[PDB]
Amino acid sequence: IQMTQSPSLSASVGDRVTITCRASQSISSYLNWYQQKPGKVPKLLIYAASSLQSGVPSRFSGSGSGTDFTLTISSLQPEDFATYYCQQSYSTSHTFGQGTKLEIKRTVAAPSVFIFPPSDEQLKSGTASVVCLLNNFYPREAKVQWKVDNALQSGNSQESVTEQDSKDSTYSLSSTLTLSKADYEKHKVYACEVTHQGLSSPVTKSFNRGE
Amino acid sequence: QVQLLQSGAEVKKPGSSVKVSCKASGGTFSSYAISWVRQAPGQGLEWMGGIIPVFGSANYAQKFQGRVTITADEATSTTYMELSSLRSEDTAVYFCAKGGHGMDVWGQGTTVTVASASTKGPSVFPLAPSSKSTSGGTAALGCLVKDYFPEPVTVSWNSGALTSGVHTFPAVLQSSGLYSLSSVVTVPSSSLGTQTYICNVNHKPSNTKVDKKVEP
Repeated sequence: IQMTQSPSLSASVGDRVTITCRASQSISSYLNWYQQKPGKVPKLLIYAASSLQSGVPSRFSGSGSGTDFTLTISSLQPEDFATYYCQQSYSTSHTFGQGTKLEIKRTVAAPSVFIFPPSDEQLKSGTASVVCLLNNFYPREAKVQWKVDNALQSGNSQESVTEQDSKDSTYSLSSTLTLSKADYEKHKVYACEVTHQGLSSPVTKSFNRGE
Repeated sequence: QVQLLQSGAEVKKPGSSVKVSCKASGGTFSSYAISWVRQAPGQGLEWMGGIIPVFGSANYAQKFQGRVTITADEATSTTYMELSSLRSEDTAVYFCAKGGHGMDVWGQGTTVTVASASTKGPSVFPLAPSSKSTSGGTAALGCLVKDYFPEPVTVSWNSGALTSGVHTFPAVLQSSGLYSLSSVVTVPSSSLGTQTYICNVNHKPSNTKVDKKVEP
């Protein structure tokens, strides 16, 4: 009924890979594979456990029976870095695996922080978002702590991450801490310490409101 | 060749229902096995259920039983997806594929946002460039778009001109109900007192094309 796939994987160009999708109960050879990149629609890659759809490059090959299956790719290209989803097409109810996003590996890039204190039109509107940006870093797991008046926050801050870039393959994050006019005017310092796979020391950015 | 044509984007209140088309203009129908898969924001595909005309009956996956109903009116070569008792996690891009296994061709999708909030153009605020917005010879401004509904909202700078180093972040869903995002553009420090910086946000679901200008 279910289908088991791990989430991510990071590889280089040329590298060889194998996305394993296992199954709970046995399906024989009624597993299929699909490839989908952002804002786009799923393109069927493999089906019949091992049978390449039409138009599929020879680096792609399916393999495997019973309960466990494999999408193996030969050498890797700029284009193959998508998300591959497996699908059980054996039972009455086709089932999908959670998907495996292949992203491009590369050399560490410590993020360069930015802390845009609130505007004015917002403050006068009734609230206040505080934007702490992180430009071009890798890997993608950069942590951001929000501190107010030396107090540790949690719940009021929302983060977001740009999809990996084709050219330099980096990431850019963006934490946005929103508060209420009053709430906001009743605190001095505003920093966001960032710990990152690239920084031996968490970098801090801040500004004492009303300045 | 054969094409799947799905219905228009829908904004149903957290409780309404919803039926979706998915016309098929290619060759046959009768045998093409239609299937309905939905995909929440940055989430795996999720097979809601499929069917086969010539056989009329369909089956739906467990959690979707009782509240879902997919039909097909071959006399029109179309398929219909019926989803009742709506909640907030039912929000997503609904696809209807075909396979006449494997599952060849798919549709363009369908955006059904469910949430107890009404449409609304977004505000717009200058993420002004100052001391705490630079390093080396690079300063970076940006535009904070906020409180709109539903998706999506485009953002072009200097009306298409500016193209390099502009990160238009993904949207963010808020407790409030409305989404929000922003677009920073890390440009040259020097180029501040010299060039003009204006972002072009636009939210057509509410006919809007606000324009602001970031400055120090």
